[PDB]
Amino acid sequence: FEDESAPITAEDSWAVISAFFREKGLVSQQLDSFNQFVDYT
Repeated sequence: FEDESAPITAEDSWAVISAFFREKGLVSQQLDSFNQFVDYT
């Protein structure tokens, strides 16, 4: 039924928001900064 090219609605915004937190987390900035520091600086 899906066209695989139809424009997304406001409901798909939450689907887009998901898999972003699943990848980064709420404390992603601190962990990324510390890892980069330890690895390079």
